[PDB]
Amino acid sequence: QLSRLHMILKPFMLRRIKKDVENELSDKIEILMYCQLTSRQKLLYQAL
Amino acid sequence: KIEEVKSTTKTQRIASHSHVKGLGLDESGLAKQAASGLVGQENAREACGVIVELIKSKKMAGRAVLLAGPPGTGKTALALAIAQELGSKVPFCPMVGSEVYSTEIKKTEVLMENFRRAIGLRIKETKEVYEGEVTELTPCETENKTISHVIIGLKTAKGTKQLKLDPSIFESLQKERVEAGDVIYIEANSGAVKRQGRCDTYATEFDLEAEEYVPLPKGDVHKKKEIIQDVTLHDLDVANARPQGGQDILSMMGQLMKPKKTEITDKLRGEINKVVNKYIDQGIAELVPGVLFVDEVHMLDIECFTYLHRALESSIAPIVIFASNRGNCVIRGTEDITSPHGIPLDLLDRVMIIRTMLYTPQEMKQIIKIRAQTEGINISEEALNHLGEIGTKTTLRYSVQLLTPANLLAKINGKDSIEKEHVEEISELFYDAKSSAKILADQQDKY
Amino acid sequence: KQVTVYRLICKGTIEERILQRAKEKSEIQRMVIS
Ligand SMILES: Nc1ncnc2c1ncn2[C@@H]1O[C@H](COP(=O)(O)OP(=O)(O)O)[C@@H](O)[C@H]1O
Repeated sequence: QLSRLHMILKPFMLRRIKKDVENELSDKIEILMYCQLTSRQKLLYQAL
Repeated sequence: KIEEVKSTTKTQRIASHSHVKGLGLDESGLAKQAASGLVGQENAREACGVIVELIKSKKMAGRAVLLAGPPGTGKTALALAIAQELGSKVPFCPMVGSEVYSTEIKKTEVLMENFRRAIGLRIKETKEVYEGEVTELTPCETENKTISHVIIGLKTAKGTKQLKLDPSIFESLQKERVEAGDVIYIEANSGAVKRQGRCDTYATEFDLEAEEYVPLPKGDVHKKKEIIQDVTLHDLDVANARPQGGQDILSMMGQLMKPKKTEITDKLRGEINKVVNKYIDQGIAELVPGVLFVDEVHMLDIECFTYLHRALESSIAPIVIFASNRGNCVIRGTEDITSPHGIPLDLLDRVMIIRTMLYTPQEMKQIIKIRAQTEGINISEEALNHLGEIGTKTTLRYSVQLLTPANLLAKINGKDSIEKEHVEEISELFYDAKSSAKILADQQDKY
Repeated sequence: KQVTVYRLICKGTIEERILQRAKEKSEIQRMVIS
């Protein structure tokens, strides 16, 4: 069914992925930054 | 792609009762074998199970218990268990019996300050307040000129108002050096003014100025709010005897002079009781009568033991917990008289005694385990079994006290956990009260 | 230029459900394109 969606879409949707154009612009560095929630946060979160 | 995690500060410090989190009772009020940090003491914990329902019932006044039993049997740990079992809102007032020997107030009255601190009170205080940037400020004159009113123009994000206020507020604004552009807060009940510095609108107006600047206040200039105050009857009693409220030259200066205690008159506690009864009648107040814990009670003076007869028979008094580690002592201040727990037989009727008792080796091992995992340390079973043996040789406190010193020795020696080779060294470095008394009796010619 | 992106999340709260649904959706959302 994915191949049916692709064969429907191919004649009327264009596609890229940036690396097919952007030979000289950066990829994102992406940071999942965790945080320790505070005392007032733990007190209200636990009460909820 | 990347992950990051952060923390930047120390923990709470560990302390001698910090493993105790409650009495470890079941729904029937029976004691679990090991729960909430405590183990053993099932009779004393079941008894304290009645007492935590005694406190929470509120009906009773001046009921008292005496925890009695040898050194290290957990008496002050059980009063700490009660303090945790009641939670934060019911006041628990810790006291040590030797705190009555003040140099500012009579021994017979330090007790009343402690009693009155143990009756808590929750008040829905409505405070009504003015706040804003001061956009205009003018006093209005009258013949002996005197000031009759002040006009203050105040501004907030929600608008502006221009208020007639009392000359005591003007005297407060002058005291606080308030000027146009200052953000201020005034509460009309206290007549009390707080300056917060010039509004952020003025933060560009000089290249170099002493001021902190604040964002313009929000909501209307005049507004009222509840503060749900927690307060105690002592905190009402003292606050009237050396008054720091109001705004006059006298109250402004009672706030500077040395804060000496004073023998609060029985009449003031009378007029305070009338005022808090009116706040309870008005539904503004809830009383929360709590606990006074006189630890080491065996050394109150006989003056104090005889005062406790009047205090424990008061219709107002909190519930009281005493503790004693003592046998048939002489009663302090008498020189002649000896009695159980060091407490007069006259007072020893007025208390439900909770007998607290010595430990089996199994309970010592189990406390030492629960204690080791509270001090944050890993200990091998052969080393913990060896501390159980040191418990049978000496005392529970010495056996507990070796744990952290053994963990320092272990991490110096490069191990992750206490091995028996560490405890067997710490036992040689640090004597206990029994083993030191042997060398100190043998060498008694030279001390 | 170089680009850096940060997400701020609280462990064990509710935002990890949002991140888990976001990961589950992002995996479904890849295969329908490439
Ligand atoms: N039943 C118990 N369960 C857990 N810890 C206890 C227990 N009994 C005593 N302790 C702990 O052992 C030590 C001695 O008890 P403590 O209350 O200080 O004795 P005392 O009544 O003589 O003042 C303290 O560290 C205390 O927290």
